[PDB]
Amino acid sequence: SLITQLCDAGQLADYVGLGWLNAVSSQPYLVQALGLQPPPRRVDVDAAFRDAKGLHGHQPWVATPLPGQTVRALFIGINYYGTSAALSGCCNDVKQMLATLQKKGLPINEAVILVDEDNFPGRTDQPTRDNIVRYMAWLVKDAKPGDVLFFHYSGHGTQCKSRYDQCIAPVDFQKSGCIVDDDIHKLLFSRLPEKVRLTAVFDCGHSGSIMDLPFTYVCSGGEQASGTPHMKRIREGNDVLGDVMMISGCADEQTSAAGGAATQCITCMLMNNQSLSYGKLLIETRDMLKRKRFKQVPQLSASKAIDLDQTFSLTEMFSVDRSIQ
Ligand SMILES: [Sm+3]
Repeated sequence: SLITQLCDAGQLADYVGLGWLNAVSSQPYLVQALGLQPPPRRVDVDAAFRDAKGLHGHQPWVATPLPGQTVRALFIGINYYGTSAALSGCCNDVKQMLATLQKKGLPINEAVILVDEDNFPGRTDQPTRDNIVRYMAWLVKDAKPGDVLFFHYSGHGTQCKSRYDQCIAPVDFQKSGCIVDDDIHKLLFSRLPEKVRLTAVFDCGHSGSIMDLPFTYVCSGGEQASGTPHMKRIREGNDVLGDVMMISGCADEQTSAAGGAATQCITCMLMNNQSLSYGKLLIETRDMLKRKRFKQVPQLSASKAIDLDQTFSLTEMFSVDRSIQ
């Protein structure tokens, strides 16, 4: 069962009530580039899954359960307090993400929140290298047909040397090193079975990766509502069985005549109440970003060529655009 009354397990967090939807900054914040990193310790997926066996999340709010589906979620926000790598807006991104999901009544069975902000209601643990890795394995490990997964990262993205690649920096990166995108892809995407939907939001400043995903679409300045966009194949081969959807920000691909963009994109998308298609919704989001003086335009990437005429959702399997090979 899912907890449906506030008396079941007692009082649950009202994140909207704490002002996390409308009373926090939804403006860009500055992300200073971390710079080149030494080579990371590569992920041992077996150890990751081993270390994930004891772990659980909690139900963050009551909502109406979706029949035949369970929802699990992992949220990671890192402000790197006290360091030269300090960021002002990453844990705040998680705040808005959490409030937006609540406001929309996404019925999450178990959530894990890894933030470095003190006294953050519902904080599970610190976003260390070992916690990010093991909780990533936690998120995907019990995935059965019908399951819905949600992943959110706000923090530094950077490049690191190989023994270059894109990588994200845990709060303890100084001591434990970064995590390469190859390993994130292997943990979070590669192990999903068929008929499992995942949405992953990566809000990391500069490193606008798409995590080795085969399909992408960038909603650049020249796209119009009265156009018909399609995803493109940008990588040969595919190791992802499940339905993975990734939201991130990149530089405009239109030829010309930092922090918080990916989070505004997915929150604006969700807060739009009118059941728009991926395509129409991305135009509106692109306009919102330009309005609020974001550097980035929205980028949708996926493990299949999504028909962008399909309605946007967090819970549904993809309708495939057969015209994309
Ligand atoms: Sm890579």
